[PDB]
Amino acid sequence: VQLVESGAEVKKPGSSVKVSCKASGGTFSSYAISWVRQAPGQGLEWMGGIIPILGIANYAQKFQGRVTITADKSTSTAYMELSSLRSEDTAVYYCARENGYSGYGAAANFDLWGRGTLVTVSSASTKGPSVFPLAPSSKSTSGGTAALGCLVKDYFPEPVTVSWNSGALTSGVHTFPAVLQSSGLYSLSSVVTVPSSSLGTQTYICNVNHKPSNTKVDKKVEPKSCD
Amino acid sequence: KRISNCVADYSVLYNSASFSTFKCYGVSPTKLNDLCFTNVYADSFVIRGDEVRQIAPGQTGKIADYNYKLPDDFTGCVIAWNSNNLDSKVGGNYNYLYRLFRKSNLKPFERDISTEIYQAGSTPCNGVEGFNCYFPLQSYGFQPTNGVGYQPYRVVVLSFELLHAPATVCGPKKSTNLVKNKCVNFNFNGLTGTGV
Amino acid sequence: SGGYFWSWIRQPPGKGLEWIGCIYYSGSTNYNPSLKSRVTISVDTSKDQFSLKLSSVTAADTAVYYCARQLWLRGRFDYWGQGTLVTVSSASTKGPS
Amino acid sequence: SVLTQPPSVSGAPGQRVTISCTGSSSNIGAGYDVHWYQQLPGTAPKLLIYGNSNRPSGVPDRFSGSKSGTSASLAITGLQAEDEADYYCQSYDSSLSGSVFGGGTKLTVLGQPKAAPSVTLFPPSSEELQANKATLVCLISDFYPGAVTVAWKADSSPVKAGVETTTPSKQSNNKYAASSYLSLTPEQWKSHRSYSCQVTHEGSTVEKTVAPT
Amino acid sequence: NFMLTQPHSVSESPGKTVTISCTGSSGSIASNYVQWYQQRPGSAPTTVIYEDNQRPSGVPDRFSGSIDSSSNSASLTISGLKTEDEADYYCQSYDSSNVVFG
Repeated sequence: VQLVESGAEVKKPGSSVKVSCKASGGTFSSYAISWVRQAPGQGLEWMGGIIPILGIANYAQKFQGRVTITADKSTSTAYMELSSLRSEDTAVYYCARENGYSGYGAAANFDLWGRGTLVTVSSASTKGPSVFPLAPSSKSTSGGTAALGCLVKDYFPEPVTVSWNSGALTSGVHTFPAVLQSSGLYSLSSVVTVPSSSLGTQTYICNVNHKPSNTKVDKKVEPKSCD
Repeated sequence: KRISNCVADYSVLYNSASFSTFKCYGVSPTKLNDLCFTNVYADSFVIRGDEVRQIAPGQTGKIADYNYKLPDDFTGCVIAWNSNNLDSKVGGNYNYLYRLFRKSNLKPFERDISTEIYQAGSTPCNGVEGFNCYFPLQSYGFQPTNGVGYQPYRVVVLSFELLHAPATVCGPKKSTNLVKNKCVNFNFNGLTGTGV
Repeated sequence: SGGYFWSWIRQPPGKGLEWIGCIYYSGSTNYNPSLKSRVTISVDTSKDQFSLKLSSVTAADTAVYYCARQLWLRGRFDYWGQGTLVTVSSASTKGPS
Repeated sequence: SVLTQPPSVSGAPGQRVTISCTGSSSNIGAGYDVHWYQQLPGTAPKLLIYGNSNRPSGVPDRFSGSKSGTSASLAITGLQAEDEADYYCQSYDSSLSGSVFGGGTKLTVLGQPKAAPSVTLFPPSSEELQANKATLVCLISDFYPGAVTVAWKADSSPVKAGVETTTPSKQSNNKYAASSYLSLTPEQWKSHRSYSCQVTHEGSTVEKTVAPT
Repeated sequence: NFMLTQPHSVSESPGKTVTISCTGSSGSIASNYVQWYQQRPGSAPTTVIYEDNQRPSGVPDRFSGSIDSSSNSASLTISGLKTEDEADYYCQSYDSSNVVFG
């Protein structure tokens, strides 16, 4: 079968994170369930495994009594609770499966895996994004091609998508990724390439869609007059 | 656990005066330090008070045949004792599990981690808690307020391996009493000198 | 030397053996539950001997005392010394008639 | 932690590539079986081989797993176009009382020939000056690979505060684009004569300068 | 509160086979080592068998012992009774830092 998980989830440093592990079909209420975490920069670790039959928790000695995992039999799902988040939680969790066998080794193999839950925590929480339009100048344009776009600043959280004229522009569009800053701030860019003959008859407008904060700012772009 | 590239003394493992039980066949318990082996094999698990008599070669039961079989050529050295104040707690400590149902027997020194549901009937169940199917792993009944025959006991077996290899983990030469002012024989690493 | 143990074992006439206590060449001591708070055994290495002191002796203490080398503590005794006769009775020693 | 792995291994498309994994005597040398997994950058890892004796369904026979006592080895024959992932060692650890993974090995040699970069510098607009900040961006586009160093100067001294560099992404025509921001304030933006971005690619250095006044 | 239960009087003609039991009350007989001592009256006791199967160097082979852990009893088997075998037999235990005889 296949295990489906939730998407990205961002909280503050010191809350309790709440995600779910859903199972499609069957073979969930007979076999052991564990959790796998992968962190970019280090190796993978194994926090612990929970049997759904007897409801017995089996964690590791490297983790203290701070995380708890519960199991549900009515809807065939598992919930993960983890409080007191620290600065190194920027990683991804996996909901895996254990299938025991018989042999001299008798090692736990992880044949079936989940999708992944991108849990990131840092400072500079969700606020109102600011978008600044960008316009070319006389010296910037020398031929028949002009470079212009919209610059988006102080947005939280990822992901943020940018649409040009509600998807009316497809050729020449480019989206730039984000980057960490000193205050944990992100910033992206988006510019397009258009002929200079259309700068005086057709207008370019940037639409910002930001679902977790439920904001949609619409700002006009106009050429500079002095240059 | 595997002990290799080490040296150890079993005298300190005996003067603890805290083990409720100590059984060790295959060698006299007083002459196992001087005898040298190749590898020392140790396993650690918990058990109830009424099953410590089951850890012996030559009987059939519920735990000694489904979790860890003891062969006839068993030169092992088993230690168990009571530590019920740490591995048990009020409200019911069910952290440790055990296997009760198995399809057939198993070879000794083999670990069984199969979580498949044992089938008693002639029909498949596809992993359901219905009829003719029962989950073989079962919980414990540990409690710190019990008697003596059902308390959590920490049982370990120390076995020895004899192969065509030189001694790796074995008792070194023992420190005898120091004597002076008499004509005695000694050898401090370079000479067999006799004198006071 | 040798890392062995010492013990005292008494035996009443016509009765079974009774374990009194055990000692190490260090201060480790263990006594029988029936004989707690009455057994005081000490070891002096300089004289190469060990002694036991028994307090509040009664008429039921008439037993044959043995000192035995304990080569294995939870095991048997390799050697047994000859048993001295101890009799607890009367108040004074008097000549025969 | 207890399991160590090499950082990277080199190979050729058509020869045998073998990885060596070394642990301790209580997790891998004790007698436990080992399991190997592939960590593709973007998809969840799956099972490749368990116990080094059985072949799971959907896994080619090209992977071979062996345990030479304390150390376990994996051997492959030929490099196809999906080995751009990481290999890990997973075994039960008695000391940790749980499963512990390895370090991870990257399998790549070279796939990036050279190209010619082009940069553009755009001063901030008029509406950005009243926000009590100054974001200076010098975009870099149409370059390959995406390994460009960024340096900022103000015609009298280099600026070592607020310098950032974004990771480049693949374009529509298999090129890379990137941007570099610089956090400043409008108070000193007008005092300085000019601002510029300086980049170097395979020895080719280009400079573009703007004038606020 | 562990005591070893031993038959007080056992009688058998020479040349035959007799068994001597030693039953533990609370603790299981297979938990701790059981030592049998053959003591001539007017003499110090002597170890006659040990480790529940191991005979000392010097005693005859007929002194053989067995353990029945199901019945919590220690059994000492004597084959071919002789004149010098007329002595007291005691079984030893250890429990937990408290040696208990038979």
